[PDB]
Amino acid sequence: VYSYTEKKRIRKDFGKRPQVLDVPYLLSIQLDSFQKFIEQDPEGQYGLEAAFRSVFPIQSYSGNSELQYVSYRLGEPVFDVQECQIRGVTYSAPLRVKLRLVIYEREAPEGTVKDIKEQEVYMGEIPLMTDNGTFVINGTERVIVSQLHRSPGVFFDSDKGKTHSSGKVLYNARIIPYRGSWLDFEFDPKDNLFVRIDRRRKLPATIILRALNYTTEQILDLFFEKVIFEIRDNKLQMELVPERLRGETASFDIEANGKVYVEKGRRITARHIRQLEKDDVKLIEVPVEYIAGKVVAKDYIDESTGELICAANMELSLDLLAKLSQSGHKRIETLFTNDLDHGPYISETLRVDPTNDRLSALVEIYRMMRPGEPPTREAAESLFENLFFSEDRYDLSAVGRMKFNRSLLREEIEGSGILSKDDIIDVMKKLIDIRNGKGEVDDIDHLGNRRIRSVGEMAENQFRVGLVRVERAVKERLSLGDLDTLMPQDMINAKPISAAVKEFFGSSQLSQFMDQNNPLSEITHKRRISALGPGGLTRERAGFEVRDVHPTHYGRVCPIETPEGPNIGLINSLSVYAQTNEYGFLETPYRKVTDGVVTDEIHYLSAIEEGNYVIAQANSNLDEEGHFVEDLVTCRSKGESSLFSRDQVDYMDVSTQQVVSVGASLIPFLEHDDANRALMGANMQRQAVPTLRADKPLVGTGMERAVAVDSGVTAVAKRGGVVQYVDASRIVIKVNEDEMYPGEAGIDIYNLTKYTRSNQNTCINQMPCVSLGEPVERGDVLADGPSTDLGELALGQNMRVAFMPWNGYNFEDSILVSERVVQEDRFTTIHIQELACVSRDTKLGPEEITADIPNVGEAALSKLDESGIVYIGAEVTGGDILVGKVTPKGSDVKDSSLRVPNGVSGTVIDVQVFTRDGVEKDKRALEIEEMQLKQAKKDLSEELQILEAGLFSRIRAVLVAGGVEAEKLDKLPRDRWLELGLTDEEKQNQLEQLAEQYDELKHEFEKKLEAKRRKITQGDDLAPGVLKIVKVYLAVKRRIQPGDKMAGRHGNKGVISKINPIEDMPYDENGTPVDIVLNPLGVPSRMNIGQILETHLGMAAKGIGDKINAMLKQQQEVAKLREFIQRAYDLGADVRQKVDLSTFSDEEVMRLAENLRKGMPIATPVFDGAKEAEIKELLKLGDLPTSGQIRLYDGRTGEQFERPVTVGYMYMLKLNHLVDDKMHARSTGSYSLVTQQPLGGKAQFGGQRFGEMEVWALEAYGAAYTLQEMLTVKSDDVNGRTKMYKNIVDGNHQMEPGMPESFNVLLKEIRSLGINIELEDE
Amino acid sequence: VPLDGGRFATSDLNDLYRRVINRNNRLKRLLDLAAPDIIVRNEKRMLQEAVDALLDNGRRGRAITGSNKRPLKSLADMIKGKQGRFRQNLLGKRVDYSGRSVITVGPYLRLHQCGLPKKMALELFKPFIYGKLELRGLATTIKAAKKMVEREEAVVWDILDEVIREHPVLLNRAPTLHRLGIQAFEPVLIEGKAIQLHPLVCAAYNADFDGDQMAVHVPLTLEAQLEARALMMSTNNILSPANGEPIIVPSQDVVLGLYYMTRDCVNAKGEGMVLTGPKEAERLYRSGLASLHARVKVRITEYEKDANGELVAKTSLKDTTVGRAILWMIVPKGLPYSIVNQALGKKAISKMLNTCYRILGLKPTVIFADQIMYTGFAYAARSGASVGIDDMVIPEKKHEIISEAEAEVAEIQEQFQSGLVTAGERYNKVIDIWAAANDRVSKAMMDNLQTETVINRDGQEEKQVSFNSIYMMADSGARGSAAQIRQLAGMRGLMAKPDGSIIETPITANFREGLNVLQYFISTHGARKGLADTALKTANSGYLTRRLVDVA
RNA sequence: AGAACCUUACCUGGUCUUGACAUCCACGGAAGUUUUCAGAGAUGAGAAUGUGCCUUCGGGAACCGUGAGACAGGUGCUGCAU
DNA sequence: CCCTGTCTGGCGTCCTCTCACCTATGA
DNA sequence: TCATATTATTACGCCAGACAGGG
Repeated sequence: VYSYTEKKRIRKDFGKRPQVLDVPYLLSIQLDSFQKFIEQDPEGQYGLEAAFRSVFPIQSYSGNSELQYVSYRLGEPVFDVQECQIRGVTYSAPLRVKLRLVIYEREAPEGTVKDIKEQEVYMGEIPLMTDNGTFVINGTERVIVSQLHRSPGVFFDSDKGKTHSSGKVLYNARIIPYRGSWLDFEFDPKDNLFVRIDRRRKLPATIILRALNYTTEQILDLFFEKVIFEIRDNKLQMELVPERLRGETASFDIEANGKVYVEKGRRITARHIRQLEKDDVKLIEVPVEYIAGKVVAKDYIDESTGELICAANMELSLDLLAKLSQSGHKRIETLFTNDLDHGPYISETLRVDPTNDRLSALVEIYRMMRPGEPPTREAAESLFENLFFSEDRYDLSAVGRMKFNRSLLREEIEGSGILSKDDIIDVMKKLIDIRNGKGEVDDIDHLGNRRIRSVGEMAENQFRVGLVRVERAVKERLSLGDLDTLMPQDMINAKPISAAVKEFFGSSQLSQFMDQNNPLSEITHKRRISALGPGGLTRERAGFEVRDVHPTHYGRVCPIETPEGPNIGLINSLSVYAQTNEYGFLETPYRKVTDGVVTDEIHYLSAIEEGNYVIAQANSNLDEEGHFVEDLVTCRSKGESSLFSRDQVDYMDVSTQQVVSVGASLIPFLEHDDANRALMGANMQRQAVPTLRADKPLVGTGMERAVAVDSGVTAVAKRGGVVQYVDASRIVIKVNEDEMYPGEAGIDIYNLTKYTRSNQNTCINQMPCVSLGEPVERGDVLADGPSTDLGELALGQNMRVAFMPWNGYNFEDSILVSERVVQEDRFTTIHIQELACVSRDTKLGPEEITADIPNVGEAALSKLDESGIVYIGAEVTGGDILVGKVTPKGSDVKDSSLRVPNGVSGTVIDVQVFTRDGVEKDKRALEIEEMQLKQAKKDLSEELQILEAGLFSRIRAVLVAGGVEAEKLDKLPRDRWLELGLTDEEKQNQLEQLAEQYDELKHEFEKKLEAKRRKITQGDDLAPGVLKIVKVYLAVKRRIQPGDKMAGRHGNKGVISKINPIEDMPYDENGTPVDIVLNPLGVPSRMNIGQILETHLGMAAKGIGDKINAMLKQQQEVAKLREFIQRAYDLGADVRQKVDLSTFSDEEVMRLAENLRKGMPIATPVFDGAKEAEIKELLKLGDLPTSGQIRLYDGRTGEQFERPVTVGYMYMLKLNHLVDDKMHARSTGSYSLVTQQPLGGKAQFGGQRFGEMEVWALEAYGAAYTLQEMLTVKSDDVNGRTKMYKNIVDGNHQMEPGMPESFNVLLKEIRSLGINIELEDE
Repeated sequence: VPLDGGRFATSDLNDLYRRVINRNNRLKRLLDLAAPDIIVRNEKRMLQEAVDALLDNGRRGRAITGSNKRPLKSLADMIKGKQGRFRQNLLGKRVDYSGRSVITVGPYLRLHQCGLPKKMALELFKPFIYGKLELRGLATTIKAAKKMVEREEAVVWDILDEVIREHPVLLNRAPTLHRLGIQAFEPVLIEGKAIQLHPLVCAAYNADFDGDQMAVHVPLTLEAQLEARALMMSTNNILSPANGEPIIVPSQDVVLGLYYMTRDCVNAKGEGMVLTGPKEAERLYRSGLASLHARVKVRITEYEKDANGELVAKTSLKDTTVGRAILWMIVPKGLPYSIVNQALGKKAISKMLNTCYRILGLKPTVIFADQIMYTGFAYAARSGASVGIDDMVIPEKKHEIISEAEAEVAEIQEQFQSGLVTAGERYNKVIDIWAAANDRVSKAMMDNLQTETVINRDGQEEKQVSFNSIYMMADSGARGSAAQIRQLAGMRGLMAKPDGSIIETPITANFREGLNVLQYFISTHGARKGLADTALKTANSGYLTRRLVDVA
């Protein structure tokens, strides 16, 4: 079964693997994020409720008043989106917050407040999101791009080689909070442990332990295990668990139980450890040279004399043993400092530490953090207890606590946001374990360690900044609060929240201007994952590995769609199937594989889960049950693509598109292209201009439908049904009854956006693709947008291309084009330019909008009215006048009248004017006022009458259970109608019900039309300051010409060189010329062989189209057409499509065959595409030669090209790098102010920067005079250039050079220091 | 200066000077009032820091800022840096009488001239046109002439063709690295908006035609016109200054046209007939009685200059082809016939132009470079040398080679399950057998491409080098190598992960067969590393050229 | 390039005064169509028909009627103001 | 007193094109 | 409108060059 615009032109779909999961809605990142930001979500997470439950209730410092929260709301926007783009306002909503002030008496923590007050106060306006994922910030339509940043939680990084210049590795460990202070631990090459906070000075790390109220003995209890020396019969024996001897040299005689176990000299092996554990060896008598290097663990004091023997962490000598042995401390605890495993890093750090107690530790930390200003007990304790341990200024989020517990192998995943003692101690323990050998480092490119911020998270963080500023303001006003004479807007202020949130949505590194020239380009700028932005890395610094593709990108980030240039691999684009995790990570779908049978259930994984499992490949042959048909299958285990068994796998890839994105999965035959040319192909495919006549890629991938629907450029039907099709203004859809609400009778009226300006000066235009009285279903398309054709996606157009050298005109990458391409207007794109004119009151009175243009004669008053301004429409070019806008006293008049820029033509399509309340002459301003005034009422009544007509009929329709008397129901016409009684049995109050409808309709229409006139009757609506505001919309129509840039989908760039006549083209023996000749020499080097298979398969597609065009032109009854269409849709191997063609009612075969006579469209999906034998077999269904190559004659000489050439249909696109936006020349005009050199650019009429390497190139020749005029006369020296212009126009090519002006600018800037630079003797 | 509006966008130095003067006025008033010691110490210290911030901002602790957090630019920051006065306004300047547009080919040109559009030509040559108009007497004042060319009447185009004629222009591609990136041409006017640039000259500019742009500059004075004609003309730059190699070497289409022209096949039309000269060789090719490559005894007259500047004619019968005689009609007098008797790839045509320059000098080498380019384009057009899907011949031996390698990795991993061998020796044995299998697949496809054609002549079969399209694009040296044609037919090797170590499972599928998903992802590792390397390598290359031309 | 009436601007009487000719509101009536007696006639008084284009019904555009004025009107003078 | 980690400054590609956005305060 | 005058983030990679520390 198919929908009704699916039976229009059903694309022949190759593809063997049955898809199990359909493509998700391609704009779901932006929409789900911003729907999380604004939503009334009780339990607080996440959203605006999290912000209000963090900041509220505010209580002042015992001020006995506590403003609390109830509920918030967003009212209607005062401007809908279209008039918002026209006017220039933000597309925002007012944020109505209920606030409840309660005020206490004296001594009321528990006492009832003395008075309350509560109001729906107004703070800020937040910009809402348009239904397509965009904002409208100041008239322009902008997009917030999702950031990719390091997750909160601990990271163990190495930096193995570069420091110390000695090959010794370090190991640092960064505890990155979501909000607050950064804490880093790091080794130094003396093997000492150092802490630093916020990249400040370096403190030896155990001082932070001494800041957490840990004595030295507790620290040594933590990071070291005790070795027990017992004072015994002789020589102070040792408890020895045999694990501690692993891998060391036996220094002494190892004997016990009257038996010599291990002698001196040999290293202790694990067999000797087994001997000591089997022989149960713990207590052995040591020599005195064994204890002479060890370190004591805890303190010991001489008991009788009452003083100290040794401090904790002290190495031992023999006389120290003579001190402690004679006192009476029988147990001696020593620190086991294994040189292999258990290193003495904490102990040597304690030897570096200049502190001894907690208080000096806090004083040293306070002198680190805030220097100069003294370190007192209260100040240092408040500093360190609010560094990490308070809920205000340090907060690992839920993501941070999950990563923090996961990297430390904790059991739980939810905990408190602040740190604790045990967390810092665990980070130090894991860092020490990594130094010892056990456990390993983390990498930063691993996408399980890399979170995504999106629109709702970033706007929520900015909103929380605004709320903490307004709570500091509320704490300010409340302690100065006098009661009861204030209500909660003398306390609260709508200014900082609105200021912060407009600061983010206006001027941020991620709220950026939408690339809008294409449905692809909109939908792939909204799905963008940037590494840049605040808190992330920069373009000009880093690096090599963060610009590189890591094995966790499989199915999360597109490997091949990243922009070439200064930021490669920072501006990654998101994959097709990849959602976003609850915590913000990238989870991608996989198919759960319990046993041999691959189950059709899906299950989402992130990269910290994808490593543990074994995940199959998308294309591994499985037949009729899910069993892998091989006994071994390529999978990947832990980022390593390897071959595993038939029955080990736990997951399989869902579909074979899922590695790449929606820009580079529209490229058919992707798997045959090179990676570089697929990158250049996707990046150019974003840049296509919408042509005037949209044309359906013959070789597509089938993802055109989802991109053209999901990007909101087409008018997808909301509720299904039929159609009324007024359409000149709007599509009117009557709704079928099942999808139709009981009240609100209701028919859907779709607004078509006709010719208007895009963000890239292209033309966004919608055209209805459904006729009158034609069924449509829910989700079906109704109006084709820019670059769409019946709901598909038509960026460029499909043309007949020959691969051959043709007389040098396609030399390096150039492209030689027939005249049949430029006669048919099949690339003639439409550009629209907005031009503003304002008459601001700079000085010496205000400027004026009058045609009475001066000095200039009967060449001003022409394309305008008698009162000034361009008169609309017209064939305006360059140097014309659009808006007469000149002042007197500025015989002292001038010409600021905004004219048409140099080189452009066009037609004035629209003139907008919300000017300084006065623009009118004696009456046009109020003349049109009456026109709109009468317009509103007309439609207002019309619509009511339209429904009235439908209701009147409905009244009679229902008039059967309560008066069906046809001759007794046609009484009053426009007066009343139904007048019958009923009583009970069946409910027929319908008449009464519909009576209310009409009654309310007229009653509401009056009010509806009452406000209409009110709105109509007005000067105009805009902001203040600016006075004369005249915007004129030209529309140039640019065709194609030698110098434009065209390109296919594979990376084959080209500058169209010669626009040949039709005759000189290479025609085949049938007679048709070829349209575009490309060059075969690009194909062996640039290894993008996919354009040839697109060429052959498009040739086969148009072969079927020519065959259907013959069978339908030379008209046959529909049996032969349905037989040939059925053969065309069966065609070859096992596919997914076949068709159910004998259910197309003998007319939907014919409408399909009317829409196929330009070529049968073929879906070649991304990595499961059409094989070559099917291309040959399809070329045999059409009557074309199997090789794909036709013999071609030459249009010049009439004689055959030897060795037959390739002709086919490639889908070639026109990129928006047009040659009459690049052509520029300058002889003489205006310059800058500071310098005497020419200005730069094209919009400024400026000259070429003759840069540094061109000066070196002229020095490389003997061009001393060319360089002398190149930097003195042509550029800078003012006397030289005026003398040169007069010398040229006299006929004397001679320069009088002088000295450059910018060098005298250099002399004054150097001399304006204390520097006396001069110019010496003659 | 104020920007468009009603406020003044003030410079940073005015903030610096205004603060120094505010503080200096405060300090004079405090020394008037006899404030105590600590007040005037803070006041003089704030003046010291204000002066030190004016002169070189930010050399002291954190730099002052006006709007918003960005520091404001001081005098030393008007001197130093990439955007000071030296590197931005004194070494490189913006320049009048200059233009810029997208380039395109135009192969009809001679190599001393380039195409230049009429609109750019009328804008760059406004003063010369004014001077010419004032000389004739058509107008009087300068205004009249500016109205005439603002209207563009019918008489200023003859004025423009009379100011162009012998006046060179400097074409310049935007990343100029060596001196061959600024060359002077003579304009030929173009209906259009794109600079037509002679193709051979493109190999000097590193200019393809994928969207490139070039700037035109006009030598105004008379010494500069003579420097453009006598030093910087494109006929004068035919050897690269880095070495002795010619830089006007024929690049890509023209070597394919020559390699298809001067070649041979074991049977064609007119095999082994005898011809009385190269003129009737071209007459037999055009009328349709012989083929472009058909071996034939001709009678050619080569001029060897064995005396002291005297050209001696020797005429003989060379066993050659038809195409070699047709190309002999274009060779100048002094070169011997054996310069065209071979197959003429790219190295051979480069040494053809080099021997022509060493023997016959400059002017025959310029006119012979043009005739090479014209005949290469013409017979490459007549060749019809396409590229198809059938041209990339898969080796029949490729699948058995892959199965023998799969049996070998199976033996090595069965030893790995039983622990006989070490892990590093296993990884080394797997990389060694996949390198050996890769070389065997490349030799299989290279035999299957280099001698695939086997055509008989009057009897039993006889083999020859193939006329496969991708093989002529590889063997000619036009575009392609062994590695690229290897990756289109044989397996594309063992791609390496970004760790730097190689991956033990190769990409056994070429591009004519489809790559599956994992193989394309490993390929994207290998290609993303290359794009990142070029886009970061170019900065160090440019900074190296800067340090070198400033030490020189 | 045509005075019986008309034309006609002149005389004699009989008459009109926002007017024969226009625009504007206010508000009375659809315009108009037919017919009657007195009078030199201008005009001053009667009998028959119609309600069309559109109304959250304070009403409208064509065409008569009345009053207010703003104005209309002048073949009145100056061809020595033009 | 001669090695030495450690800290501080000083580099980091040319040319071009499009768009938007610009200090608070205040009797 | 017309003078008043500066604060609560961190996440480059060498590579010279100068400086306090210590055998």
